[PDB]
Amino acid sequence: SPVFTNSTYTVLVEENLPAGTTILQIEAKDVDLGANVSYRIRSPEVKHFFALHPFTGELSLLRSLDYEAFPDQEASITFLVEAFDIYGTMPPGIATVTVIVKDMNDYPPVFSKRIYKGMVAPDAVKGTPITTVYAEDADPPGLPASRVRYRVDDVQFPYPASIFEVEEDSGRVITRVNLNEEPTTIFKLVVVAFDDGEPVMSSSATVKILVLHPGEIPRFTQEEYRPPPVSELATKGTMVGVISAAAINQSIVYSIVSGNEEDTFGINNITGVIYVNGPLDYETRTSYVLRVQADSLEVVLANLRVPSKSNTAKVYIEIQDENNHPPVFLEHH
Ligand SMILES: [Ca+2]
Ligand SMILES: [Ca+2]
Ligand SMILES: [Ca+2]
Ligand SMILES: [Cl-]
Repeated sequence: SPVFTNSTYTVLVEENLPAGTTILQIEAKDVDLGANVSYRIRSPEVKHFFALHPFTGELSLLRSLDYEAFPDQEASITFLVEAFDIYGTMPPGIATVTVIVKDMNDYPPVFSKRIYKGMVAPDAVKGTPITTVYAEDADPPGLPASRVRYRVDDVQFPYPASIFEVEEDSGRVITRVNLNEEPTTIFKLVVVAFDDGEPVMSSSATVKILVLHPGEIPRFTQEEYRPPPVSELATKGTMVGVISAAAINQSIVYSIVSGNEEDTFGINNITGVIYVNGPLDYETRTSYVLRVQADSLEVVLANLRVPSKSNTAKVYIEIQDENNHPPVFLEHH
């Protein structure tokens, strides 16, 4: 009847170690034979978690542990192990094992988007705001393991990382230095959100940054254009109204971006004059709302559109009924 070197074992085991990890070695001695002692787990309900090598006495995980999967306060498993002499003589030696599961950081921070966009001026001074990134951490709140911090990464795109920075706590992305870059360029800046858990986990996203002078994005003369009624009878080419913007050093190109799916209207993209393009019918349709936009030649020639507050407007077009002659009185009901 072997006797265990210790009559109880306690061991602390990190959650999320992989299947196979040896976590404890036990030992009993046969005082007579001094050899060939063998071991066995006696509490059959824990063969769900562990295996015990019959000759080495090494205990290992059959599956990784999960701290959060246990009832509150109960993240520990206690059980009996037994040791026999070579013959398997009855009663064996018996000891207690207690495996306590240590809580660990489970999740990385996750960004609200895979790709953020922003803009910056070619000559922007150090500290110009560009955009904010944001990540959340699924781990227990208020702990170092769910505390988010941001930084840039220079492994894949080192240059952007040298002209842009992100504030460690707020996730505001800003210019690191006074800029001197080419209008129309689009940088990819890689940002990383990391926590403060054991271990540390992180993920990353991309901020695409377009270089362009804010002043070279056109400003419409109005937010809402409300030209006079257009007659139901208007022939093709009749003028509806005219939109207009100014931009610094730029030719401007005008367009209709939505609301005109029937091609009932058209726009001269250079003059900004909106005209009747198809047939009109008051019974069929009495009013329209077009979304128009103004862009710089430079931006167009670069196959870009940049919709801002000021280079987008709505045009309200109201049709005039020409077949409206209600009678003097009607014997109605
Ligand atoms: Ca867990
Ligand atoms: Ca955990
Ligand atoms: Ca975390
Ligand atoms: Cl940074």
